[PDB]
Amino acid sequence: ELDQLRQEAEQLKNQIRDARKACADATLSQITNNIDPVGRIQMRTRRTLRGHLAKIYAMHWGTDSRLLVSASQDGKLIIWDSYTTNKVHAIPLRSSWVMTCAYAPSGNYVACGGLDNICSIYNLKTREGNVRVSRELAGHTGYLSCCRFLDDNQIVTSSGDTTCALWDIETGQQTTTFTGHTGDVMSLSLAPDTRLFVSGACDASAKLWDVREGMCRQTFTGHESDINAICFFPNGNAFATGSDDATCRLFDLRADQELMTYSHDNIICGITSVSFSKSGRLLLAGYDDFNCNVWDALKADRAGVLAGHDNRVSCLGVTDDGMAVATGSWDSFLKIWN
Amino acid sequence: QVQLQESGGGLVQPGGSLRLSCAASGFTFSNYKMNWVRQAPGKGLEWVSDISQSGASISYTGSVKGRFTISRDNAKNTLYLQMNSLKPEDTAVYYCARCPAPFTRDCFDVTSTTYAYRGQGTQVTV
Amino acid sequence: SPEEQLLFLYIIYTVGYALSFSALVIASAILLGFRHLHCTRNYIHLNLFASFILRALSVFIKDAALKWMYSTSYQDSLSCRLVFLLMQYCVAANYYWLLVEGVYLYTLLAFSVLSEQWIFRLYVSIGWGVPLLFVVPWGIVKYLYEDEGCWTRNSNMNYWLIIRLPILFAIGVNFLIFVRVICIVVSKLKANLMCKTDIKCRLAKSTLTLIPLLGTHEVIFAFVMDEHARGTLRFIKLFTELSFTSFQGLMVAILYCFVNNEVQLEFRKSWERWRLEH
Amino acid sequence: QRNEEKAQREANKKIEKQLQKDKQVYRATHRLLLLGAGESGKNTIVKQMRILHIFETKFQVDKVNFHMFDVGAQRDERRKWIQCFNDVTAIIFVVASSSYTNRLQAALKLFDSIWNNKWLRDTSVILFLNKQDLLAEKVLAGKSKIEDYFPEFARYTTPEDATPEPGEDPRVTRAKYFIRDEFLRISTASGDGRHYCYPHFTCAVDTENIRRVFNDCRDIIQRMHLRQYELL
Amino acid sequence: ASIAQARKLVEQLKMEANIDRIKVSKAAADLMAYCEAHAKEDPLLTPVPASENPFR
Repeated sequence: ELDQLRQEAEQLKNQIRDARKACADATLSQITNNIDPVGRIQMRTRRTLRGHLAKIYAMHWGTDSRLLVSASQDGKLIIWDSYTTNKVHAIPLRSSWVMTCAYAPSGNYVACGGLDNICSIYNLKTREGNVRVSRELAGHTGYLSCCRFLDDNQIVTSSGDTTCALWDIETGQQTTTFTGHTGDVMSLSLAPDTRLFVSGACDASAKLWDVREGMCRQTFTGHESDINAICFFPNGNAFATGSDDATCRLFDLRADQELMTYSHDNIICGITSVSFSKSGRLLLAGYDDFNCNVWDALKADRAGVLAGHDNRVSCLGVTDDGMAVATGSWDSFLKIWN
Repeated sequence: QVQLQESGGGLVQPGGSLRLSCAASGFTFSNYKMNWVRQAPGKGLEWVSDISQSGASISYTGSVKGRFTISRDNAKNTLYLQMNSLKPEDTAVYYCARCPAPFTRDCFDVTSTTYAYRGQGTQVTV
Repeated sequence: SPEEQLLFLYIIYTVGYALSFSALVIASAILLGFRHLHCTRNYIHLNLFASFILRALSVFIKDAALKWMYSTSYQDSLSCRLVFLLMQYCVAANYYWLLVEGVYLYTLLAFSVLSEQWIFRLYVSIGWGVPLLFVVPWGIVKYLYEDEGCWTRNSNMNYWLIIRLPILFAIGVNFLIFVRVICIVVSKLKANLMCKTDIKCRLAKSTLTLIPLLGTHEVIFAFVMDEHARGTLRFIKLFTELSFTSFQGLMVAILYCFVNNEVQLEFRKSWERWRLEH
Repeated sequence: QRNEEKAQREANKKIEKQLQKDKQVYRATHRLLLLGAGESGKNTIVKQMRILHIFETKFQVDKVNFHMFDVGAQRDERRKWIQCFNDVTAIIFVVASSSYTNRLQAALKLFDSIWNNKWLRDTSVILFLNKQDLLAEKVLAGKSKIEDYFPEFARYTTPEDATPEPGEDPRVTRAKYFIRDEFLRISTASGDGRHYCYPHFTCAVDTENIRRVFNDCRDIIQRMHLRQYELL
Repeated sequence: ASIAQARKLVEQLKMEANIDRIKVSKAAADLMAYCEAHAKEDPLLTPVPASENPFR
């Protein structure tokens, strides 16, 4: 009976593909062809933050657009003041291998996970002024690749066991499990309305999950290799994914099909980080060729280039007000651009 | 949608020959590395052979060296495995696999248990 | 005839120091102007470059200014004595900075791990402070137990050994470090992938690269080996000594700033960035 | 208007002093990535160097501190977290040499994949041909033939530079150096002048694996320092 | 065995198949409208004057 179910699955996939093809009556090549290009987005580094001994692998911007958290493989979580390059905090980690960090929307807490499969949450606003670990969420059987604070007392973590999880901080036990990915889930992005979230995995597939009810609401394919980054469009009705195939793709949730492709012939390095601008017109992507690119999301062209990193760019972020863009690479240096 | 479909298996007497075809869709064929793996009774995924992008560099496992031939046709987006002088221990499910990164020499996790870019495989029994 | 030989030596001497000064200034600017080549090794290299520049400037002063003020008094004006003391200090600083280069290389190749800040401060103190410890006593003993005479003639050898013995000690330690490093390189090459006769060509290239950095030529052909003075061999020995001393700075700058793969790679990266922005 | 930014600069200076103290220790120790598979004996080596001095094992030899990371409780798709070990000073790859079954081909393939990874092209590999006593027993028994899985072994001879332990059968040393040369062919196929392989013949009763690792790391650091000087 | 996994996969595919999809032109128009709406408030599209630039 397994074979008949396989034919049922393949014919259902064929029907879905046919419906997607029918739903596409045009393409963005001629829809936005009458839009003036943004020209050249020339950006220069304003601040350079130093102090990490080993490579910086992830970062997250604050809600106030002032404070930063950066995680380095030496075992350090450093909170910087972007305006004055002042190190506000420096937290040592129990495990040197950290692969993600998140900053709470209220700014009270900071999270980090890694090869230890444990998400450690530290309370910054403590009574005695010394930062100590407040929670250790455990339960993933694979490396924790990305965490994003839904709010206080709730967090979403994607792991290397091909699963995502929504936890409860004070109880310490995960409340919801999102399964369906056949590969390593690499990135997360919370929707602006805080009701859905997209996760791209190491199977050339991304999935939109409903956090409240807890199952794969939608799925999207099109990439050629492992997806390494994902982020929601500011409108909340689209997202962008970068992969190891040296291409970026923009998907729309309502269209449920591939929408835009940002690629170049002379780019053969995978994308490690993806982020949007405040208006959503500029899609910023970090690459393995040691420099970041800035595409016009509506035109699919290189509107800007950020160079100055001596190693692969690993993390990339844009402020809530859009005023500055921070890039962290493997040369232990984090840069601010505006 | 990455897709790899295998065909050409079946039952052959010992000392026979077979041809296994592997059709790829959803991605460019010439920008990465192909390979053939197999899974036999006595559960375990073992690497059989591999072929690079252009097809100049080909490598074989010790057991089938001098017995199998591998080829790739990027024009037809396909991979071929020619099996000569079959032996009783060659009965297995053959998977047409490929490691993900394009333009790379390393090739990870092809023989993994739950690989994503591996085909469904075809039965070869003798 | 002596006069044309002396003229040729003087012109090659001045040309050597001019080229050395220019190359060392360019190398110092390159090392300090990229913000990426700021390892402690590069810091010691920059200090050695500054010492070479200071020595070249001191020799230029001692020749040109003294000749101009004597031809167109000064022997007892209290100024030329200070100029000569600064020249002696510059020479000692150059020798001891070559010593610091050798000691740092030996520490890297032999000692496991040392604290960066304290050991770097120790190297700076050795390079710049230790020369004073035997330059100042030389000046005070020259003042107390010798006439003024612009402090040029070395009447008694006893009052001159205290400025030459530390130099000889530094040269000897540099020679020992050179021997140890060459032995280490030979051990590393005679165990690699068997390579080939390159084991020779590679060893010769490594030795030629290490010769100017450690200042080994003094042991090689100055006062120990068969190279000596004769009726006509004295001229050749003086010529080769003067030429090599003049061109040591240029060779060091070329070998460790313009040939180093890191500097060329950084230049290529900067050129590519300039192409990208323009 | 120095009212509070003085306080944040004081906090910055304290943080910088703490970071300098931490850096004085971070690069004074060598981090090692231990890699292997099932029935390879890497756990026995771990307990060996732990009793006598992800999972972390800290040991110390000749006043030098080594941190060894043994990946555990992870899936079998190592194509992603292995990039976390691009700055490791050495990868200790342990392989059971008596598992030819024919598990040696898989070990060779993983060794090739590690050697050819673009993020590990600078990290040297210390090779541990573990379980030499089992290989000796298997060779002396004669039930299993190496040429069955590696036909070229039928046309292989002992290398001239071989230094067998006295009292060893020519057959067992032939097989041992054949496995070593099988690994060394992949080692020398690519990656020239930037990373090297250090094969060793270890076993469960072996007791100088720690000194072997120390010597190999010493050689790696010396080679790196010589390369920085454009001298080797 | 694999029967349960295949049943879950086909159930998920069937549930994701029947959704109210909209034409790609509508999504393109919505993205264009959102991009044009916030063009003035995006300092990246229009470089903010250095007087009110905190990173000057």
